[PDB]
Amino acid sequence: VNQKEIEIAIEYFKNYISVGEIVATMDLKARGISNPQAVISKLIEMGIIEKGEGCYNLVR
Repeated sequence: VNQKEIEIAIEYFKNYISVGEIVATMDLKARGISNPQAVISKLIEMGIIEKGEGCYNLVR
């Protein structure tokens, strides 16, 4: 996973806070991330976000 893409995704979730999975995928693709699922999964590992039921939430 590319580090610039990680930073792009972190800034996205910092702004949106709680995002449905399909929206997040489309929005990250628009921001130039060809494989958002890999970047999302990395952010979950890092503890930046966590998954609900089809939603991603920024950890406070």
